[PDB]
Amino acid sequence: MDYHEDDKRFRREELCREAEFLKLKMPTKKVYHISETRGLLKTINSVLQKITDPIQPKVAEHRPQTTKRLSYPFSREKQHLFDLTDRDSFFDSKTRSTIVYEILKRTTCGITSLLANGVYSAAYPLHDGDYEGDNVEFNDRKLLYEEWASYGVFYKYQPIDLVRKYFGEKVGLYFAWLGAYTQMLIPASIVGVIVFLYGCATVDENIPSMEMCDQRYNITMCPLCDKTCSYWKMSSACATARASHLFDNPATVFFSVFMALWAATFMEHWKRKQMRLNYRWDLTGFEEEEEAVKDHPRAEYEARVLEKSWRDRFPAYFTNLVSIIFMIAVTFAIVLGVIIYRISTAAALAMNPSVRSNIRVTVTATAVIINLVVIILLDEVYGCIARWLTKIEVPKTEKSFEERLTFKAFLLKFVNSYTPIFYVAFFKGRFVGRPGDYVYIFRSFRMEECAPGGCLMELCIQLSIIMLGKQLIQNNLFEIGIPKMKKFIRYLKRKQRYEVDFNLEPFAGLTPEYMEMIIQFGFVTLFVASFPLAPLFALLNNIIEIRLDAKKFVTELRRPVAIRAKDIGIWYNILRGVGKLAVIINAFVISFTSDFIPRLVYLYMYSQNGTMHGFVNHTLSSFNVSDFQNGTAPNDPLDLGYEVQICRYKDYREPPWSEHKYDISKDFWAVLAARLAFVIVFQNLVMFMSDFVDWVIPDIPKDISQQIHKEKVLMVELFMR
Amino acid sequence: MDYHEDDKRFRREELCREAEFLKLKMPTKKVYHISETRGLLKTINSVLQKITDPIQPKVAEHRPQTTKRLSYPFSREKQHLFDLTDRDSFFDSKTRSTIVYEILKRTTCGITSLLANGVYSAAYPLHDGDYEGDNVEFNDRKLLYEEWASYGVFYKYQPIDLVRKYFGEKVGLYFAWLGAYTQMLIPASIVGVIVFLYGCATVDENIPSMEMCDQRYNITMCPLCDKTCSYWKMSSACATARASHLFDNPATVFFSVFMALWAATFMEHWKRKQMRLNYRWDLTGFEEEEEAVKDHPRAEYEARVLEKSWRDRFPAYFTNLVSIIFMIAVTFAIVLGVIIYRISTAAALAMNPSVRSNIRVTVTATAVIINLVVIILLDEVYGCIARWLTKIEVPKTEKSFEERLTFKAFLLKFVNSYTPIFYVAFFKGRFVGRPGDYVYIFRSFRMEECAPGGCLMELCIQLSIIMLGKQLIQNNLFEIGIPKMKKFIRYLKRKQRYEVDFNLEPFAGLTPEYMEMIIQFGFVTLFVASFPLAPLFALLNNIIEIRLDAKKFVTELRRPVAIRAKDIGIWYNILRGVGKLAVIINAFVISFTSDFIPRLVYLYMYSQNGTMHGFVNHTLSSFNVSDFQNGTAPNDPLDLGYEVQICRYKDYREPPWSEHKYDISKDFWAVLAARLAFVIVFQNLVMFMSDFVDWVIPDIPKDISQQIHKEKVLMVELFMR
Ligand SMILES: N#Cc1c(C(F)(F)F)cc(O)n2c1nc1ccccc12
Ligand SMILES: N#Cc1c(C(F)(F)F)cc(O)n2c1nc1ccccc12
Ligand SMILES: [Ca+2]
Ligand SMILES: [Ca+2]
Ligand SMILES: [Ca+2]
Ligand SMILES: [Ca+2]
Ligand SMILES: [Ca+2]
Ligand SMILES: [Ca+2]
Repeated sequence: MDYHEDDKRFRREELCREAEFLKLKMPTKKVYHISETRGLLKTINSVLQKITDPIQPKVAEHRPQTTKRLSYPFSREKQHLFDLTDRDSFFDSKTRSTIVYEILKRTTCGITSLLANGVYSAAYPLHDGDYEGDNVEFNDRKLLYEEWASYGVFYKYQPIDLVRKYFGEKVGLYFAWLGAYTQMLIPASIVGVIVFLYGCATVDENIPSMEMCDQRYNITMCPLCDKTCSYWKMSSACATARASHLFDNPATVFFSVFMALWAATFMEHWKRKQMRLNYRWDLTGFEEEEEAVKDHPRAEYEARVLEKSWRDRFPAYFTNLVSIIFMIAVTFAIVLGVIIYRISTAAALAMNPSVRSNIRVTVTATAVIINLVVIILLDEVYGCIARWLTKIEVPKTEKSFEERLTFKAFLLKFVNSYTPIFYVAFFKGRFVGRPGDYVYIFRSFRMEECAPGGCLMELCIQLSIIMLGKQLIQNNLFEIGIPKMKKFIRYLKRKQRYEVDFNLEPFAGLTPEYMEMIIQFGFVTLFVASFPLAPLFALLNNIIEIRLDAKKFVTELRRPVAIRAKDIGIWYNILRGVGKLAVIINAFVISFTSDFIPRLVYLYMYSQNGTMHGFVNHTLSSFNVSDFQNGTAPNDPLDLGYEVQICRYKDYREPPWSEHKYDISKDFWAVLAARLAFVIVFQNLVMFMSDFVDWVIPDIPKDISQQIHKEKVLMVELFMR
Repeated sequence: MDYHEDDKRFRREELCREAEFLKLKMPTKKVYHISETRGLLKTINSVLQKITDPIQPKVAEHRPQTTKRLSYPFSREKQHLFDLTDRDSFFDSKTRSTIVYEILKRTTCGITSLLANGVYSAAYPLHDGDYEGDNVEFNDRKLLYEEWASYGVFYKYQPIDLVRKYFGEKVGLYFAWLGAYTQMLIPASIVGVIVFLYGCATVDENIPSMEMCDQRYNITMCPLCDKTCSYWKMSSACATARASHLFDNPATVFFSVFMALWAATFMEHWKRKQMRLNYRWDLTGFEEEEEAVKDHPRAEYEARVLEKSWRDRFPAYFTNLVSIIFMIAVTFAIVLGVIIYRISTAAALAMNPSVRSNIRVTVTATAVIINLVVIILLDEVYGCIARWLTKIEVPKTEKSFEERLTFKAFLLKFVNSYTPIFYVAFFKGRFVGRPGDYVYIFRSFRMEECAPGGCLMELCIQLSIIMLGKQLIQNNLFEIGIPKMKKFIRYLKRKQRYEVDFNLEPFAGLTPEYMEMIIQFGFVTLFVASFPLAPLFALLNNIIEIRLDAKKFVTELRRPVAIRAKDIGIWYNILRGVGKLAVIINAFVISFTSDFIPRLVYLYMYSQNGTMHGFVNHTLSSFNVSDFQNGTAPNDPLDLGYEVQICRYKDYREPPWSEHKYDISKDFWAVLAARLAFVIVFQNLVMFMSDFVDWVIPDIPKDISQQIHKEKVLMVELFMR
């Protein structure tokens, strides 16, 4: 109701008696530090905490606690450790909670140790009040709800200063990074939409697509499966080629280069914005060299080692390596099983009406749904096992534990999210053989063939499904519904502020949010040469996500402790690494799965006339149907208006009427050399461009540096006077 | 003789009267700062300078001047700004000279401005005394001469602390970097010698070299020139192939990878050593943001702009770009002229005894000598023009001027030093055509053909000549003789210390020394896949160079002002960039000029038997001598024991008895694809390995950080007590 209580100790109301004694001595050991009050609740009982005014300077002066001073050159209050202040209430409640948390966790007895032991089942600060109500006291929580956490203010700049003041520099840094990411995604989305519009405009005049779509010509392709399917006409995939043209053209290559430059520019812009926010909030980077607080399990391990009698973690490290390798192998095996799923389901379904008319979408849709559900469960399981792996290695400090767990979880999430996309982009229909000599996995299954029109369309469909159904629909819906579902379950199985805050969901951390954003960034950067509009989908998802996260923080979760951070941490390194890998991934996508290199090679060496006419005939090689290997020919030749004597396919192999029939032709080697040369040139040039963009743009803006120098001069002048 | 004089103003003894007045007011404006004495010399007159004891704390306290304090935990005197001291003589004479230089250059009137105007023709501090003599006072100069500057102490560690104390942190940092470079080059030299020994041992069992050396077989090669030369037997270049085998093999590829890793490790080791030296000497990185001293020409330009009425340097920038492009074009044109030199000289010489028996060495030796002399003169001219280019742009501060001049000079020196080597390695005999269709430069000259045995041997010979005759013999001899020559010229056209120091050569700077070392590093790293023993030659040159530079500093040059530096500066960035480019250069050398890829391709696709037999026949293509283009056949067919009907050559072209005779074969495209794939794989893997080496090794050693933390704790404890 009405008080100034600064923290909330919560314990299970009642060996049971032995555990009760532990919580009777900790408050006694902090009686002279913090004055508490006991609340005899009705359900589980709860304990209040209060910090007195004199204790504030004693603990606020233990470490440098900058506070805004009186002088304000250029309307900027000076931040000084301890110069002069008054009114005995200038501390923000977040700062009071942070000081109280320092007092609790610095005790010898530690709040973390007893929380782990289970004597205390909860501990949190309180919100300033209710975010919604009738004529409420006009707290900062309601201000954030109305001004920042509403879905109707999705277009306006977020009050980042108020967010940092209420929740701390950590959540504030996360939201500032999210806003900068969305703002940078805006122009990239515009350019991608322009590229897509250019492709749509040019699709009608595309010579290869027109040649593929010509129904006057009769081009018969070999079957994509042994006996389930038969010969198909090249014109049957006219829509696929026209759709594909919108995703591979010179505009797409230009957009890939533009997105590499955009990633570099976004990195530089985030560096500058982070420096600006540090100058605005706090620039005291001096901290203990991991000597502030030590991990209690680490302390117990050290005590055990000393009682018995670094580098003793080797069995843990080997276990971590083995577990990670096993996880990656399991993910690859699940991908292989999904591959085997599509082959068996397609063959069985065709043997059965409407089922044989929708074999493509029915097999692909069910496979996609199965993969998405399986990898959701895999993400949960791998997060838990990464928790365990980081626990067993026993990091010395909490910061190292968070660092290593974040690295492991990001690696596992990267593998699970990008394995099927990498497979479809590179290795889907590449390792098969000629129609007379196929390759079978487990000598029972023909592995995989690209859909009529190439595997680029499949990659585009997969990317669209992943970034719309999963990242935009399923993920956000799960985020909204999981806290509500758990609250409803808890309910199934006036009021004081501490009680209502206790009913709120505990804060989990910024790791899942950063993980989602980094995965989306990887989607935007790694796969953009073959798929424009990825920045547009990311922009829409981020527009929803800013308000979703703000609402979750304001209304659902408990108030975090609001510890200090000046950097996003390992996430910047992860972003830089993903951006660096995006250059190689984009180069390989353009060279091997884009079909752009073969068109250039044909135009500049085999065109003769100098145009693109005859490219489809050039890329298609003839095969004699009589050379099928006794059980691979179509079970029922359709015989639409003829009998197939020679079926066409695209492998760059010499014709049956040659001495070296079905062997790799010179055109294959020339096109492969062109692909490799383009990969080399693209990678080197894009890396040089990114390095140039990094080098030209200064890390710290000159204005911030000059303002810092002027502030230091003024502060030293005041100090000596 | 005997005094404590701390600086030496020197002026031309006598508008002349107007200039004399300028030097009469500067000492008056510093009478209260520095007490001078006038020396009425006999030749040109000279002025002494002295700084009093009270002025030392006034100027030493203007900026943080750390001095070793009394406390010494772990035998380490504490470095503090101003805590307590005594004896009134604890300042080193180098520190006294630095303080005096600060006093002189901070005056408004500035010593730099009047030195530029010409009123003062010289200004320097004095050496502690004579480095050699009979029962001399045992100064630090003689200690450095005996202990560090002698050629007989080439094997011992240099007294880097004494060098830094006498000459300052700048020369000390240069010499520490040189010593670390030599120490790192030692193991690399050992591994390279081992690789060379492996090649020498294996050369007898090399199947391709044995096949080339077989005199039983009769393989006739097409002439390498139109009419000057005739058909030659493949066995005539047996020595060339055997010598080449020592420079291209799996050991050479392993050594290229090892040298990439070694460059990364050397960068990390230098970073750690630099941090250690900073901790030992000075860690006060706080300095003015280019606000300490402004360039006098920049001030004059700003005053002119303000009187008339950033980004006004655009005509200067355009001039700089045009001049740099013109310089690079001139260097490339000189390379082209050297190319045209060899063609014309070879043809003319053969038309003439002994001349026709030594056409190869005579043409190549004279061409190499001409190129070396021309590029020496080019280096001098380009250094002067880079001086002018940096002057015209008017850098705001001296540090920016030095930075930009160093960048321009390094770029020009890189171009001049590496243009011929790059040409010989990549573009020498690559752009010629088939024997029936050659390509002529200016339609008068057949451009260039690789010597019998490949262009790898020519590259190895060029590298050996460059790193032995030029970098080791010519460069060191010129360094030793130029100061002696100038001193002898000055002489042709008891004594006080200032006079003898005046006779000494003025200090030029560390830029030429760093430039030589960086060029040698580029030689060691960029071209090492095709040439082992490069680290060995670099190690020998550095062993000579350490003592040569020490002797030059101790005995020849005047004592530098000994300004402070904590980093080598732009040279670290240049080294990192050269190392990064070395990966790509090594990959291209291995793939295109090493002949390693074709051997693998033949062994794994065309070998059949699985061995290397028949590789030489595979790489050689037949040509019908009747297809010469009417003036390209040999003028005099030698007819040793037969008449040539078909001459062989290596171009991967189909034989005359085929329908597509002389066209590019499938083997050419396959080998090109293999080369490009190897380039991609090598570049990516080596970049990842270098990044891993950088990431694993911490930049600052933990010992230095913990010692700094302990020192800070002790200092704060003493400060509060
Ligand atoms: N989404 C999606 C997928 C699509 C398509 F985009 F067209 F719908 C096609 C496809 O072959 N695969 C997809 N996911 C896969 C996972 C493992 C193996 C193959 C996989
Ligand atoms: N040194 C050296 C050179 C050698 C060799 F090593 F064999 F001696 C061979 C060679 O063709 N060239 C050399 N320098 C060149 C500069 C420009 C053009 C060609 C050049
Ligand atoms: Ca989401
Ligand atoms: Ca989220
Ligand atoms: Ca930068
Ligand atoms: Ca030298
Ligand atoms: Ca030198
Ligand atoms: Ca490092």
